[PDB]
Amino acid sequence: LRANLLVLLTVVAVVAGVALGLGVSGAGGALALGPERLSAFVFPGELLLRLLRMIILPLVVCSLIGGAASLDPGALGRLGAWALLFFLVTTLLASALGVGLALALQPGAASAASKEVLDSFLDLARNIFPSNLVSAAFRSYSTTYEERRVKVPVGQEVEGMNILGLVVFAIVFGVALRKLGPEGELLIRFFNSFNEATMVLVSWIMWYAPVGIMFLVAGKIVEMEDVGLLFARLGKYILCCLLGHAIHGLLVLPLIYFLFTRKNPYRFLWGIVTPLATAFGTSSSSATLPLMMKCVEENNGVAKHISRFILPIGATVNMDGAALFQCVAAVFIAQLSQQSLDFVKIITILVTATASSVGAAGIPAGGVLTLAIILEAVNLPVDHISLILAVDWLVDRSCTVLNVEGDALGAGLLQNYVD
Ligand SMILES: NC(=O)CC[C@H](N)C(=O)O
Ligand code: NA
Ligand code: NA
Ligand code: NA
Repeated sequence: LRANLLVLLTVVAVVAGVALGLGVSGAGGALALGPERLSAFVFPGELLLRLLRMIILPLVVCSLIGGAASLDPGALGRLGAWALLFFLVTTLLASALGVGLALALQPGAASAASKEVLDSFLDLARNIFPSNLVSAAFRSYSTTYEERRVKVPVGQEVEGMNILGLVVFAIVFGVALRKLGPEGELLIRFFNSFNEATMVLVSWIMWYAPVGIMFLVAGKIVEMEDVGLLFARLGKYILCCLLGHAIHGLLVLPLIYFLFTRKNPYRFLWGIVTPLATAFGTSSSSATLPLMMKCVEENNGVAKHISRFILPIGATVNMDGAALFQCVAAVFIAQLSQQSLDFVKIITILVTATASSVGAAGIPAGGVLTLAIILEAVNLPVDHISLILAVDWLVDRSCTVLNVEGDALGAGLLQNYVD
């Protein structure tokens, strides 16, 4: 089977990427290569990110317009409501698991060591309703601060695709096409044909993923040297985050899939091995979304309309890894500052992490910007975030795997709901 060969190549790519990275790091390291050779060494991994990011805009817009126009607005609303409930519950479970493991293992035992909450949510609302569709294709609204000793929040569009705004518009535009009737049928055919043509490009970029993944993980563990020192002071915090992702991604999420759909959940996860490893390599849910939608449609039996609707929405809203990581970091920082957390402080940590996970941009290093929001809500020192940045390169990659895995299993869950 061609799917099995792709999975075998992807598995070898991750193994070879780790082996190549340690070998390069061990033998000469980044210093021996130098900037002239380091840029070329990681370039094949960068090429995969560029190819994946180039097709996000045509895939997200056309799939959601076609997906929303292929269902009755009442049926689409029910499917969306069920998807949001699954996203909220799983994010809550990830948040609860992260706090529970952090309280149990206590990573902050040996204490050997931004944007406001309102402005963050106002930026989310501004990004949900973009002021320009063309600008939203490569820019997002962000809020900065100016001294006028009172901080005045001034806003302007920064580089970075506004996927959430494009997701919202495409769904609304798709509903408008459905309500148009016969006159909007031509546009439904156009976006479906455009979506199908883009999927042909995905199948070609799909075969380059093992080559890109190998050089993407090899370059990361080469440029991030002194790993042993990192695993010596934050080894327990990394364990809490990675074990929480493993427990939620291999025990909790598969069990939820098994309970509703009485099918093997790890057979579903085997079909999406390539996007999961791509998510690990790229550390972005947006770039691996093209491959996830490719595997979910063909490798698994998920319907075309379900996959093309739930996955683009989940790639921006459903982030189980971000919520678990933020909850562990919030408790870890609290333990470092010797702050005791009672039931009320735990509850607001769960709620704030769930809300902040929805606002996370789904981009590399994009989950630590919302970590400060949780800290101020629960009143913990923010200076300890610098520790999180040291190991974020590894934790974020684990988050991305969990961020997209819930989206795929959610598509499988909602597949049986329609059936
Ligand atoms: N830590 C996080 O989950 C941030 C988002 C993550 N990089 C993703 O794209 O899924
Ligand atoms: Na979730
Ligand atoms: Na996601
Ligand atoms: Na998000």
